[PDB]
Amino acid sequence: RKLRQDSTDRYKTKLYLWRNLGGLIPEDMAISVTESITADWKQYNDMMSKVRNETLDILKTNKVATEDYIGYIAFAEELAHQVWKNKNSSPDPNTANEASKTDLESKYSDVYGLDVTVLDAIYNAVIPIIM
Amino acid sequence: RKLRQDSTDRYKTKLYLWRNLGGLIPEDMAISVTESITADWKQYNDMMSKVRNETLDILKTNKVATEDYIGYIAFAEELAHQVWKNKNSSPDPNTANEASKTDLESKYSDVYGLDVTVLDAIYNAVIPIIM
Amino acid sequence: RKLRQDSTDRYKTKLYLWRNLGGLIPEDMAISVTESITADWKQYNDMMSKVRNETLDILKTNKVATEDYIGYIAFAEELAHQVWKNKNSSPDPNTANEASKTDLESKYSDVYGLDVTVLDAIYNAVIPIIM
Amino acid sequence: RQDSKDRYQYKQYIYRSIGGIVPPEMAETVTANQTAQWEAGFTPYHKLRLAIKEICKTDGIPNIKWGMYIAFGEKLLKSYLKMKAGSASSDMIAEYINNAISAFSSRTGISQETAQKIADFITSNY
Amino acid sequence: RQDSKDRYQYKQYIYRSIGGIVPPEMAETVTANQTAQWEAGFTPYHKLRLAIKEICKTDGIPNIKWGMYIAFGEKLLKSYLKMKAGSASSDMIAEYINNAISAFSSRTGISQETAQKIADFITSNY
Amino acid sequence: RQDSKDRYQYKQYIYRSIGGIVPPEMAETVTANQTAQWEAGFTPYHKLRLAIKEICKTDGIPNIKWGMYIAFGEKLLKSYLKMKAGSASSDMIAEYINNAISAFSSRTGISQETAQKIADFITSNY
Amino acid sequence: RQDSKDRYQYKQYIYRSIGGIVPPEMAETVTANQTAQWEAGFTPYHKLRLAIKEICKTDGIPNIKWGMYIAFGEKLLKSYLKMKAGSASSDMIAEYINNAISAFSSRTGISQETAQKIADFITSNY
Amino acid sequence: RQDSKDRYQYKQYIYRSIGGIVPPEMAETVTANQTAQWEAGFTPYHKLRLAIKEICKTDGIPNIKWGMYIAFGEKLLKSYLKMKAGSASSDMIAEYINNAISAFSSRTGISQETAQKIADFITSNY
Amino acid sequence: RQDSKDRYQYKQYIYRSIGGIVPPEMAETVTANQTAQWEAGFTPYHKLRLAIKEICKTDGIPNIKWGMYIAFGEKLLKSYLKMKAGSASSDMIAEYINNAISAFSSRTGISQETAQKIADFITSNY
Amino acid sequence: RQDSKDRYQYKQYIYRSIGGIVPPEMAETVTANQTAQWEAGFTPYHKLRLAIKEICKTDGIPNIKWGMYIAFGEKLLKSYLKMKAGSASSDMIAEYINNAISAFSSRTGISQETAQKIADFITSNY
Amino acid sequence: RQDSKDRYQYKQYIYRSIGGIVPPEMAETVTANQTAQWEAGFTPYHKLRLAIKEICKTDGIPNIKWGMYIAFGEKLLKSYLKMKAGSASSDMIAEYINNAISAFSSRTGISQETAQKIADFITSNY
Amino acid sequence: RQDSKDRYQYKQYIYRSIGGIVPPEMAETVTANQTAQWEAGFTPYHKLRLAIKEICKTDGIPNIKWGMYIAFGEKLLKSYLKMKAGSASSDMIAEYINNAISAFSSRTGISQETAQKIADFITSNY
Amino acid sequence: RQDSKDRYQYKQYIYRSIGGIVPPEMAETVTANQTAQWEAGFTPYHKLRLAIKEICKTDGIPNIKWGMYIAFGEKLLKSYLKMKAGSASSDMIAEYINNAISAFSSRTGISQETAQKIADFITSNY
Amino acid sequence: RQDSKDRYQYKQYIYRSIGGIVPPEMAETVTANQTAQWEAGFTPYHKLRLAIKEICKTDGIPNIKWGMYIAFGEKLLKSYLKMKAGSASSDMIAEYINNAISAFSSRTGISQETAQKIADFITSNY
DNA sequence: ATATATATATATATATATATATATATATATATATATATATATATATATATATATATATATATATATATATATATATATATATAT
DNA sequence: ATATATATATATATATATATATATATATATATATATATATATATATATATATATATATATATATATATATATATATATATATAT
Repeated sequence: RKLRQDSTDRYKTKLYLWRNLGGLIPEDMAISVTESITADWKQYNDMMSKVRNETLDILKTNKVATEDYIGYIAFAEELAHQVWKNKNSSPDPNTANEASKTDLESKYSDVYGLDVTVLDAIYNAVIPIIM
Repeated sequence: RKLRQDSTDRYKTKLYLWRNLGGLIPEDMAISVTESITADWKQYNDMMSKVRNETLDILKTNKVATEDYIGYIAFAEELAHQVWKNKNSSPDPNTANEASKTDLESKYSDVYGLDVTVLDAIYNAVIPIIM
Repeated sequence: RKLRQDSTDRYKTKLYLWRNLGGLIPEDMAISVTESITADWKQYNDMMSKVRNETLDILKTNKVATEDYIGYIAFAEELAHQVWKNKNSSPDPNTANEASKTDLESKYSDVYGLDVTVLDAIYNAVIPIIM
Repeated sequence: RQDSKDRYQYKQYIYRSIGGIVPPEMAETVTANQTAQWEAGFTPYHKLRLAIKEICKTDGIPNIKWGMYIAFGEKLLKSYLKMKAGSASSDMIAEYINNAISAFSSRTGISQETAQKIADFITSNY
Repeated sequence: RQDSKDRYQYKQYIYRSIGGIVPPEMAETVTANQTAQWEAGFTPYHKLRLAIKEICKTDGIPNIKWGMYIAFGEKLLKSYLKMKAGSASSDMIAEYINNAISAFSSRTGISQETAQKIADFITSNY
Repeated sequence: RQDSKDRYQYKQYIYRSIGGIVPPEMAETVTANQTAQWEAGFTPYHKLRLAIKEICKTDGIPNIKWGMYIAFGEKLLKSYLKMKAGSASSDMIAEYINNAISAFSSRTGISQETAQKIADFITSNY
Repeated sequence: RQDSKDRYQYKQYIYRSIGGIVPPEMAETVTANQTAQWEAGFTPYHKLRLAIKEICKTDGIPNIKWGMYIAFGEKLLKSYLKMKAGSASSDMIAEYINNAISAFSSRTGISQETAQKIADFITSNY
Repeated sequence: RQDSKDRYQYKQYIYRSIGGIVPPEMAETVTANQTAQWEAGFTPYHKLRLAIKEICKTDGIPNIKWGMYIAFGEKLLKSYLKMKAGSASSDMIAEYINNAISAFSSRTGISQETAQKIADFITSNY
Repeated sequence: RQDSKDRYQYKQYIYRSIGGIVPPEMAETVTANQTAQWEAGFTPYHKLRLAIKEICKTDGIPNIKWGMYIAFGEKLLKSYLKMKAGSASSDMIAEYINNAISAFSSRTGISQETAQKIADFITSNY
Repeated sequence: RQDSKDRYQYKQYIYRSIGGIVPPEMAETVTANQTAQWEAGFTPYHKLRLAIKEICKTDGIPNIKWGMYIAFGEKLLKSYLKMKAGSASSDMIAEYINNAISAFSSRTGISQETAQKIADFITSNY
Repeated sequence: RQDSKDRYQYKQYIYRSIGGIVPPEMAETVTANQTAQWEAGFTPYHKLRLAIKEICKTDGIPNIKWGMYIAFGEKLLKSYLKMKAGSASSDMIAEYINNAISAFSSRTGISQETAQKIADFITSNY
Repeated sequence: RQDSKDRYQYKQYIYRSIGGIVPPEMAETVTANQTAQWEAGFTPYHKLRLAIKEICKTDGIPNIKWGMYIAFGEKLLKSYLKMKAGSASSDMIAEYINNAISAFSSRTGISQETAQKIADFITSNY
Repeated sequence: RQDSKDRYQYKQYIYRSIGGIVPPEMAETVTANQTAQWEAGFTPYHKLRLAIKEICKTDGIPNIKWGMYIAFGEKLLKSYLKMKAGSASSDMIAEYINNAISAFSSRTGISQETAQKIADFITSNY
Repeated sequence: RQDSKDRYQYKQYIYRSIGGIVPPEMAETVTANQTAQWEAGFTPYHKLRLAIKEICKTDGIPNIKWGMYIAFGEKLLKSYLKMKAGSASSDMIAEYINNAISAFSSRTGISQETAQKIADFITSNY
């Protein structure tokens, strides 16, 4: 809970202070901050949690060490974002192509392997990624 | 919502601060800002959204890539403004002529094509452009 | 609305600041400014709007292009002021004479034509010009 | 008084308008510049007014009417400056004079003969 | 007036926009820099406007129409600056002129003959 | 504008972010330092974008596509910077290009021939 | 970025922690002192991390594993600092390595051969 | 860290204890004075602790036992300070050592041989 | 500690007693004055106590008995101060000593020989 | 103590009596004035009391009787101040002394010889 | 006391009468003004009373009778102030004195000779 | 009195009407606005009334009749304001005057000659 | 009056409707928001009414008929706003006019010629 | 109106529901929270309704049928939200559409062609 | 011209409390710092690797406001200067 | 009372430019905050185990000192209130 939820107030803390130190109006700040913390928390956790959760569970299932998750998670999100990019901007054939071609691209990193190909297939089929 | 609505408060933030740093009266500023944020938000989103929305939907319908919308949107508004200019300043025959001649003018850019001619016809027939 | 009304606060803004930067008393300034913004807004818009409105409507009726209004408006006010000048300082025969002679004078500019003669006749008959 | 007091105080005026919040490298430098423009901008009309004074003495005509000899002259000079944009000054000049003279009760208030003399003196100012 | 008052006050403007909360080593230094950009950025269009004024006098054509001779010229210069990105200026030029001229009632309001002359004068500005 | 306005105002930005509660020996000194990093950090990508502009003019290809020529170039430079950690750049380069080119509709939107040219120009940036 | 931004902002951090209630002769002076300790305290580990980066490139081994090459190295340096209290470093070193290497799945995750190389590189840091 | 952070923050502590109601001419001046006493008062024991650390390394004896080597040393120093009131230190010293050593399980927990060495090292501190 | 902490905090004490309702021109000024009186008033007895400490070490006599050597000394000094009003100190001195010594169990608790020595040391304080 | 503590605190007293409802321009200014009157008004009697103390030591007479030497002296000084209104001080003086001395058990309680000496010392105070 | 305490406290009095509901710009400003009137209004009678005191000493006459020398003097001064309205002071003066003196038992109670002297001293006050 | 007391108290009136339940940001701000409207709205009629006063003195006619000169004038001004909606003021004016004058006993009560003069003076107010 | 009194009091109205039970952070904030909507919502119809007033003066037609010129105009504007949902405004417009005009005795009461002019003026409002 | 009035008053609603018995730290804080949920919860359906409005205009189809285009859309969105629990959305989607379309007289009332278009637009909302 | 209270200060002479400081000798808490040895949070910085916001800058391309400057052409105020 | 000029602000009509803010579409960079995964470091707080030190408060035993209040006995003084 606290590690995903409390971020609302911690983020809020700064966003208010950032503006407060500008001599801005307490009310306008409270409003601007409220919108900021909402956009931040909502958009971030919604998109991230869906990918991160699937990513974490799959990688754990596949006996991925905790030090390995970073690669697959950093890819998980990057890839997941490219999935949206294509769902939004490209023909379905290009979404499918790009997913496969990106899996290939990911080979630039030592991280890339079956784990990645599995994960991306899931993202494409499962997660309504924000981007 | 947030990406078109919250602009009211962000714009407000500066307009107040701009004046606040001049040592001006809090009340006069709040009033001047209120009028400014209203004029800004109202005029901008009303005119822009009508064009941008029609522009976005038409271009998407016509299989326009996301990197292509800029050209058609930059034209969408420029053209839409010229449409008002003519509705306001010129005879109906000149509004029609200018619309066609501008479509031709737009050829200066690699962007121009059927998409533009379709879009302008819509603006002329549909949108009460502010200018 | 905003383009004729908000001028009260924008004008107010400076008039206060002009004095504020002199180290003057906040109360005296607020008072002096209030009187200034009133005189400015009231006198200006009352006289100007009556002429400008009649001028705008007549010129539009007569198929005057938007780039042409400047000439007729700049004359509209200049002439309208001369109308007051005469109503105040000269015999009725001189008011009538001057109006006609000024229409002739206006020939110094490429602008002058029927539009001007029509407009001045209206100002003389219709508008209680401030000067 | 008008030989020097104008530039001295006019500069002071602007300094006040600029405000005590503006650093002196801007406050004075802007002031001095704007004043120089005042001096140059003002002079042309000042010269006319001084010339007009002498014309009336020369003619032996009323002092009160200076309000109009001046107004008349100043209005025309504005017109002559505009002629540098309008061109065809020969026609613009005639038109300005046409009403400036004809509308006696409001544009002259002074004999048309002397009003024209002023129109001629002003013309010579380019 | 326009010979110096612009840079003097424009700097003052920015100082005000920057705000009294910003230390002078930033307030003035930023101001001066931004002003220099104003001077350089502004001039190209200023030159056109001044040239246009003279063209109309030369041609012996209406002053009121400067609103459009200027608008026309300024619009085209923006286009000419864009051509430094677009390339193939020969075609871009023709296209800008095509509508700038053809849409008489809204893009010119001025004789196409004189509008083209302006298009040519503007072209020479690169 | 981009020749100087960036460092001048960017510094102002940070000053604002730091806040009026922080003593000037920290507020300005931190600001200046962070800005210097902006200048150095920014430039590499700025150079690419400017180079890309010229390439398209040279090739005689669409301006709109700069959105992607730029995106493509910028993405690859990020990749080239990462290669300084990854090593075996020969393979990383090929892989980045493989998808950057192949996923035409979303990674290029531009001819693969010109996309590759950009990939080559970017490569030369180390 | 890491070349200067750290000390600049880290000082800002402390200032905030100290609080606006504390007079500047204490707020800044304490801040500066604590920062200097950060710089000195931090560097030793920073050097290891940078060295590790180069070792992996040299070896031609995975970037992801830096999470552990770093963790491994950093853990050992802490141990080496402790050895300055423990003495008999020869034995302490062996013991730290014994588990740091042997518990592959949780202390290394990296080839024991490369893990040992890091253990050796770290050892050289005293 | 202990090279400077102590006096810097310790002063901050006192400032807090004094309270925001006390004028700065008292708040800081008292703080600085009390801190100076901390530095002087603290050092003697700090020196012992540092010396003890080195003794154990020299002897090649357990780190954990520092809890007692320190406790033992610190207790005795307190006793040595008291001896400056008691006089006849020769006898007081023997008595403090008698139990400090004899009550092994609660006053030493460390070899009597090493405990005595510490008693001797502490004695040298006067 | 007693070398400076007394005046520093004692002033703080009074400030508190005066109250936050009293303007600083009174709060601090009164505080400082009263403290100066504390320093001067206190010292005479402080000197005795310090002297007594040394006397007992010199004699080689019990530390616990300081409670009385001090009480005895302090009582007598009060008496010696009173003698500056009473006069005939020779007789007052004898009388104070008579009971201060004779009532062994309650006025001395210490050898009469050492009690007298203290009476003599105190006498020398005037 | 009496060398300064009086004026310092006496001022504090009045401040309290004036009340927290009274603006500081009145509270402190009135306080300071009234205190100055205390100092001046008080001193004359203070001088007598101090003189009396010395007289008794000089004479070699009882300390307890100061209650009356003081009362006697203070009463007479009040009388001497009144004499500045009454005139004929020679007679007023004699009369005050007549009873001040004669009513031994209630006005003196002290030898008439020493009481008169005080009457004489007080007389010298004008 | 009467040298300053009057104006200091009298102001305090009025402040109290004005009330805590009245803003300080009125409370103090009114107070100060009214006090100034007290000082000026009071003084004339104060001077008489002080003069009377000296007259009685000069004459060598009773202190108790000051109650009447004062009453007599004060009454007459009121009369002398009224004479500045009545005119013909020579007659008003005589009439005031006529009864002020003649009604011995209630208007004087003092020798008519000394009462007249006071009447004369008061007269000199205008 | 009428030079300032009106706006001062009129504002007070509204404040009362608004009520003590309405927050001051509304109570005063509304008050001030409404008052400004009073000042502007009132003045036009005030000017007439003042002018009328002078006309009657000029004519040398009865003061009592001001009740009607005023009523007459005020009624007509209302009519003149309405004419800005009605247009064809020439006819509206005549009609208002027709009855305003003709119904002597109830609309004038004043000589038709002077009533017309007022009608003319009012007309000049637009 | 209508230049400002509306927003000032309208806000007051809502405050009353909200009720004294609602905390000011809601009472005023809601009030201000709702008022802003009043201003924006109201204006479009206000503009029509003002325009209509001028049209009737221009035409030289009856003031009483404003009740219908206004009703007619306002009804149509509502219709024009609805057209932004209905689309095919060309047909909706014709239909609204068809009855708005044809039902003379209840929808116009005004000449169909002038009613249509209003329909046209209203149309221009979008 | 719907741009802001909703959150402003909706908060007021809850405040009323909470009751005047609940302390403001709960009444307002709960209100604000619940409102935020209203805004977020409401928006998704609001977006659909607005989109539907535009679709009908685009298609050129009846306004009345919005009752069903909306009902249809809103029902499906509820279904799409449920699909995030049900999974296998491909089948759930088909089934919802199957009846939503097929039961024309009660689930559509609108052309199946346009109903499907809405089903597709709603689908895109995830 | 004198007194009765109350609050403050003082003189002679002493005490009971309370709050502060100190001496001898020691302790229980609490807050700060430190030693040995390690950890849980929180805030800051960093490394490897990536992202969501927000604020700033930039590239391509364009716009709506607001504040400043300018061109053509003219005016209403306000502040300064000038002529009679 | 009439008319200029220099600047300052707002308008009328159209169009630029410099900056300031927000948008449209995609992608960087510098910083600011939060996350994902593991591990450091500097400081801030709390713990675990024992023992110091500096200050802050209370106590155990006795005795001072500086101030603050009240008393005991008599008498002043400065102010504050009431009386004769």
